[PDB]
Amino acid sequence: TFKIMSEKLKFTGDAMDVGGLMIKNVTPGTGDKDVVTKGQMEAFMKNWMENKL
Amino acid sequence: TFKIMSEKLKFTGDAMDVGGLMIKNVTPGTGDKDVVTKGQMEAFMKNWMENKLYRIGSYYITEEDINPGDSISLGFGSWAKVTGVIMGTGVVNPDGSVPNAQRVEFQ
Amino acid sequence: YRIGSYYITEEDINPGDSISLGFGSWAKVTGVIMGTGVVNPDGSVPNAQRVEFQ
Repeated sequence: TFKIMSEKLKFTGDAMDVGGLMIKNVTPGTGDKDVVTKGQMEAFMKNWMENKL
Repeated sequence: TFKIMSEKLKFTGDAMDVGGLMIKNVTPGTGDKDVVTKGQMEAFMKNWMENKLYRIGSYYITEEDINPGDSISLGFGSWAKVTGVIMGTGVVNPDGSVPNAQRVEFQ
Repeated sequence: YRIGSYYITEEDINPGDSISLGFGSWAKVTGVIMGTGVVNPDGSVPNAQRVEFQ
């Protein structure tokens, strides 16, 4: 962990990682691929295209 | 911090966070519940729930109900909406009386 | 077919800003019937197809 960040040497705006942070567990904050699934549930099941639409 | 940093032990993909990050105010990246509100307003205020729009549903619940989206004021609509047009503009109908249509006029 | 009371183009910044917006005349009729057929219910010959002018 320490050695890899040494070659970075540019972390000034906090993390600024070159990856995509492909891991997270829960919360409406950092968004995983479930945001798209969450969006279509809100759009179809309960907000826009409700039952009998 | 070192103990919890060693506790996760799964540092392989650079950062490898475990937390949920519940301290934010406004940023182009991580967003609080405000991002949910932004999506709904775009889809409701100007996207789907347009002013004077007609919505058809099998449930007898208003759009402001807890079960429905629960946003904006919902009003019942009577009759259908037809685009403005003049009957017999091209004289296509033979032996037909010329009909006159008034814009924004209901009759 | 999309119906809205706002005089804003579908591609405009105020509208959804996607797809091409075209004026639509009359109301959309479900494909299966065309309306007036027979005084006593017998049914006339309906029309079908999309974009077809008949």
